[PDB]
Amino acid sequence: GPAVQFFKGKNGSADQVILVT
Amino acid sequence: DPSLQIDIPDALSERDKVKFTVHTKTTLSTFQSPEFSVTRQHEDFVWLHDTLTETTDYAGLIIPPAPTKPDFDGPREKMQKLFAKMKQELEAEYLAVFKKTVSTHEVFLQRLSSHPVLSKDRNFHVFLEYDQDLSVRR
Repeated sequence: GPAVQFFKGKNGSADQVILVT
Repeated sequence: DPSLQIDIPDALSERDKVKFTVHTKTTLSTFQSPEFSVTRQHEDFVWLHDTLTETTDYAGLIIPPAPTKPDFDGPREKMQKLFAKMKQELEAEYLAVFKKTVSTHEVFLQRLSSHPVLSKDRNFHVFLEYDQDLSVRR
């Protein structure tokens, strides 16, 4: 079923979240 | 502390479990490789904490506290029940939970990496390096 993926942006980028499935 | 540097660059919430990517850069020859990553669930962090607390040789040492269990129930209930406004607040909610829990899990590992005794612990090394699911191990 549903899953949500987080990516840390860190220094330069900002953080992101993506809905998967 | 510059010889052992740990971060969590990403994480995944699925059903009721949260997987974290644990990324290590080290200049130490007590690890097999200078840079590596493994996947760890919250439970694995709890295991590492407990193992340290139960190591009688470490009695008296300042063991950093375990990260708390991430809570995605509220966000996950919104997601299922569920417009662009409402979907934006859902992502923001997920994002807020992720930033906090990634931070608590990362800080725990970073504090261990700084400790002159605990950073050398074998179970800590396994936690960082072992390239399989630890759940089945234990």
